[PDB]
Amino acid sequence: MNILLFGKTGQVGWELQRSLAPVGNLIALDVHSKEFCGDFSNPKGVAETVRKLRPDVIVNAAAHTAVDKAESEPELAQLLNATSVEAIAKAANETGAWVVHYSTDYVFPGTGDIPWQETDATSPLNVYGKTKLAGEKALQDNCPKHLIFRTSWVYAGKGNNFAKTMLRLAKERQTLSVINDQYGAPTGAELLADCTAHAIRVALNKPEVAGLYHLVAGGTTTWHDYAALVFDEARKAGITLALTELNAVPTSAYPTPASRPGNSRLNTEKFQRNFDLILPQWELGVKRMLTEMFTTTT
Amino acid sequence: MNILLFGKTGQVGWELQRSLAPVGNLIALDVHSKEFCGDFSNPKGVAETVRKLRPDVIVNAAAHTAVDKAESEPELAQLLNATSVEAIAKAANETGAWVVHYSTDYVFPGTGDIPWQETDATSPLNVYGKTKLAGEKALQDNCPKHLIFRTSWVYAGKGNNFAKTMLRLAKERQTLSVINDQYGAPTGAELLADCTAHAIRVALNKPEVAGLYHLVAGGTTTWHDYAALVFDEARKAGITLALTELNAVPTSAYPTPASRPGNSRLNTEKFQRNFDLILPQWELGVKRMLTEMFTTTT
Ligand SMILES: NC(=O)C1=CN([C@@H]2O[C@H](COP(=O)(O)OP(=O)(O)OC[C@H]3O[C@@H](n4cnc5c(N)ncnc54)[C@H](O)[C@@H]3O)[C@@H](O)[C@H]2O)C=CC1
Ligand SMILES: NC(=O)C1=CN([C@@H]2O[C@H](COP(=O)(O)OP(=O)(O)OC[C@H]3O[C@@H](n4cnc5c(N)ncnc54)[C@H](O)[C@@H]3O)[C@@H](O)[C@H]2O)C=CC1
Ligand SMILES: [Mg+2]
Repeated sequence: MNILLFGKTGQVGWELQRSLAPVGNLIALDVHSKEFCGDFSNPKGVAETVRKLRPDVIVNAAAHTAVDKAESEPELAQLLNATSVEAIAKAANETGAWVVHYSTDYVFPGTGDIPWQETDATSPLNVYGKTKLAGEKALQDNCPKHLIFRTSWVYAGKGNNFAKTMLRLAKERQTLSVINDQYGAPTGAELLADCTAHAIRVALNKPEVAGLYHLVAGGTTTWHDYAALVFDEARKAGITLALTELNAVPTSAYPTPASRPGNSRLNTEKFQRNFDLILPQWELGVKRMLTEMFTTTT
Repeated sequence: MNILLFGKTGQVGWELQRSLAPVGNLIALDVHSKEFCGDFSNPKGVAETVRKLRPDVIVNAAAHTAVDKAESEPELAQLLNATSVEAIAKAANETGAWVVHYSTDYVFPGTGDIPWQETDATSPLNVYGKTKLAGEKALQDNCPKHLIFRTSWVYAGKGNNFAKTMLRLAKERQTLSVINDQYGAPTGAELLADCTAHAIRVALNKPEVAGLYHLVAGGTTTWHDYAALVFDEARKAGITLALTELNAVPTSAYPTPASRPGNSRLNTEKFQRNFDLILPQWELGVKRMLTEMFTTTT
């Protein structure tokens, strides 16, 4: 069967290019796709594309993902995180195609301790969350063969990521400051991509799995504890670090235009039992990307 | 369920560490595994390990893979490519576990033009092939819940590979010589790993899929044409190359201790229809590993 992937160059998209390749005949698009429209600024054009190809499955990894900039341009975000999602949803539903789509925990507020469930009420704390909410609701109302994967703290080894930015700091600096009161599970693009591939093959066989899912690596940590592991990992690999002092700091002390939740924890029991898949502890995925970065035959 | 992977540090193994992680609880071993035996020099010890854990699925990516050295030490190869495969097979069969195992086209002779099929007769041209034959036959006779994936020209982006070795040459040299009369499909460790993960999930549900499979990327090329693509890819990415002259050369003109087949072509229709998976053209996988190597955020 035919699979159409939008957002092929993103973190998750680049991993989907790999994961979806054996599952069906993959057509991978992004914004610059010359010979096919992959620019979510043209909701009608991504519809046309979806009519032009007729896919059995659409995997959407494109989005407006700069949360802070979104506050300054809620319009463009709306277009990318909702308008084009509806346009692709309705078109998907013209042909009975499945639509796979990623969302975010920014759809919930904040209240430490408890992991959010799919049955929990939503009240988006910032713009990103809002437009993405509009996006999943739109998918929900226009295209019943869907899989929405709500995720959080996504990283990949290709391209910039938290680990790397922190490592640049740790090379160039002696003391460093990082949030220790935001809680979640760093989730690999590898894990996302692979789970998607399997979930597609179930859904084709069991249409009842359609719906909304929480999808993250297991466990929970904070940015400061995440950074500590990265530091330690790098010390263990022989990366010399200028860094001598690592201090934990509250969220508030340093500005971000759009608010971040203190509680990005997500319960993923729904996904685990509906797909019979395992979601490994967050550390595995991070240590693996760190090794790949450190043992770079080159 | 529990998955046990031997050969976790190899090309295919490193990709299996990722691909198998959502499929079940993964225990990943290699030779140096301190707290568990993963050294195929101790066939009884890998048996013990397999009894110590009781897996539902065993994925074996460990092997003696230095074909030329094998001619000088057919004994050690036998141990790694057959003896330990039988020991793990018989133990697998004590508990009804599935055994997944990789083999090679070196199991066939040579006769250009036609792709080898699973129903074709085998006559191994070198030691590697022989011990690996002993390995699959042993698996075949001792453990009926098996999946043998015969593959060829395997590469990964981590660690040394043909692309890289060639690129080192192309940086340091002006003229280069490479075989143009050996035919096959370079097959990515990514493709291998992902197909394995899916094939496991079918086999658990449809035990009749058990058996021997040809598994390679589609198409066919030669080392010289493969190297040309790598050169071109790198020229397209801005890698400056000293290389000015690229000459095709026959196999014979330059020595290898163990013989290489002129015909590594493999027909993979069996795998495609039994698993309902797609096997993409070899170029995709190579261009992707090249991009990852070239766009190395670092
Ligand atoms: N990155 C994160 O922390 C998280 C991401 N997610 C979701 O996961 C999904 C993937 O995220 P990433 O891979 O991190 O995103 P990314 O930022 O790496 O990738 C963004 C993708 O959107 C594409 N894009 C940008 N503008 C576009 C336009 N005008 N038209 C079409 N495509 C355009 C980019 O080209 C790229 O392929 C998105 O749904 C995202 O909202 C969810 C939770 C957190
Ligand atoms: N590499 C290739 O061109 C091809 C490989 N294959 C098969 O694919 C499989 C994987 O190949 P690669 O990932 O390329 O292999 P590799 O050479 O990258 O990995 C070899 C693996 O065997 C392990 N190993 C070596 N000695 C061991 C010992 N004494 N005990 C336990 N493990 C030991 C290594 O530690 C490593 O994990 C093997 O079955 C191989 O024969 C098949 C066709 C071609
Ligand atoms: Mg990778």
